[PDB]
Amino acid sequence: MTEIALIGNPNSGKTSLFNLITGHNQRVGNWPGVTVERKSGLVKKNKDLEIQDLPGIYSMSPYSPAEKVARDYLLSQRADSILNVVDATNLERNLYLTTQLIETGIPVTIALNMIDVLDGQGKKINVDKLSYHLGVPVVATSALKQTGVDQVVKKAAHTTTSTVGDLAFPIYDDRLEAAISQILEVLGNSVPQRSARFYAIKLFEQDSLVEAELDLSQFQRKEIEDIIRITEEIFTEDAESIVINERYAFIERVCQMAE
Ligand SMILES: Nc1nc2c(ncn2[C@@H]2O[C@H](COP(=O)(O)OP(=O)(O)NP(=O)(O)O)[C@@H](O)[C@H]2O)c(=O)[nH]1
Ligand SMILES: [Mg+2]
Repeated sequence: MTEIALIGNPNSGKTSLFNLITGHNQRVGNWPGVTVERKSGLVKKNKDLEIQDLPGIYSMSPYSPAEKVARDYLLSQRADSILNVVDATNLERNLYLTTQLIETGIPVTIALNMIDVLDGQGKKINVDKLSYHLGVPVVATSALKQTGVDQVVKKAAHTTTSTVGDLAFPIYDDRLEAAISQILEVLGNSVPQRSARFYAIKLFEQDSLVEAELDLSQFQRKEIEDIIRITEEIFTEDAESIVINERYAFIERVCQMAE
C-alpha cells in the first residue's frame, strides 16, 4: 500500500483534486481553511495507492491545530510520496512551503494547480524549467478543467521513498550550508536520516516546536548554539532572517528561470 499525502497552502485545491482522484465528495470551499482533519481514499485507476487529504499549511511551523495535523502526518514518516499542491497564480508565496517539503526527504511531486486561471491572466510557466531548478517532478493541473490530474498521480506514484535514490535539496548560501553540515554532524541519529536536513535548518531557525519535539542533549544544544552564533556573526544577520531570506532568494531565482 503506497501512501500519498496532499500538501500545500490552504485554498490551493487539494480536496478538489482529492475528489477527482478518489471519487469522493469531500468539502470544497473558495476560502482558506475548509478541511480540518485527515481523509483517506484509494486512487481509482490504481487501487494499490492510498491518498490522504489534509488541512492546508503555509509552512512546516504551524499555527492552528488544523495546520499541525498536516505537519504531524508528514513527520511521523507515514507518507511515501508528497503530492505538493501549488497555486500557480501565487507561485512565489506557495513555494516557501515547497522548499521545506523537499527537506523532509519524502519525495515531492508538484501539482501546479489552477493553471486554467493562469491562462486567463495571460501568464505562463515553463513547467520543465521549474522542474529542473527545483529538483522535483512538476505537472500543470486544473481541478476545474479536469486536466493533468491523472498524470500528476502517475508521477507521484512513481516518485516514492522506494523508487527514488539520492534526493536533490535546494542549495542555499554556502555559508549557511557549512552551518547545516555542522548541525547534521551534531544531530547524528536523533532524527530519521531521511528528514535530517529539515530538522537541521529548523534547529538553525530556533523553531520552538522542533526544539521541544527533539529533546536534544546538553552537548548537542551547546554546539548548535555555537554554530548559530558564529554563522550570525558571519552573515551579519539573525538566524531566523537568514533562512527566510535564503528560501525566498532560492524561490526568486527559480521563478525567474520558469516565468
Ligand atoms: N479555477 C480553478 N479553481 C480551482 C481549481 N482547483 C480548485 N479550485 C477552487 O479553489 C477553491 C479551493 O479548493 P479546495 O479543494 O477546497 O482547496 P483546499 O486546498 O482543500 N483548501 P484547504 O486546505 O483549506 O482544505 C474551490 O472553490 C475550488 O473550486 C483549479 O484548478 N482551477
Ligand atoms: Mg481541503
